[PDB]
Amino acid sequence: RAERDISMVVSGLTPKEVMIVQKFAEKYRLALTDVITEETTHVIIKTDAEFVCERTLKYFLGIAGGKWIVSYSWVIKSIQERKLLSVHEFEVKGDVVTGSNHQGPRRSRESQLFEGLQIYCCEPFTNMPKDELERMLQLCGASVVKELPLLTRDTGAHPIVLVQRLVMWDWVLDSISVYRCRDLDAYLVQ
Repeated sequence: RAERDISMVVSGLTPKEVMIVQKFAEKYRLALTDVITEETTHVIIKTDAEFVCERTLKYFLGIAGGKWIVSYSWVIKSIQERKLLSVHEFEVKGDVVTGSNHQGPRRSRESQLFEGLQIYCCEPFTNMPKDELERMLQLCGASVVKELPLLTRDTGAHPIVLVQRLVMWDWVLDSISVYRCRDLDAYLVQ
């Protein structure tokens, strides 16, 4: 059961912690990039003691792609053991919103969402850029709607318009966080 060469990305880490991962990578010849590429296999992110992390773009992109989401602690502990530990016991269990009982990273990883849905991101967005939200959507199988009306581009699926038919974007984050297409009703603004 041998596979893929390890290429990591790092998330939610302070510059000092980033530097600690950079040297750790060199010591074990682990690839490490600044942005998530096609080769990315692991997203190393800061977690509390319960393997719960902060919601970041890479975390969502990580789950969307069924990647290994690993606690920075895997790095700190494999450094004090002198050996390259297995990532398994350090897999992120959830984020600050989900808590640790749903194990979304693992569910997404082992099972590998918006298949057959027509979704449009309405320009005004707070946290992340419209460009990356659409990237996330495509990764989860959504038919990303670039412009309204759909005209000949229409698949027949009643569009979902993500904001701030009309749905809060948190619907996307929550669905990815627990790797489950959530019920839209709770997120409709209109």
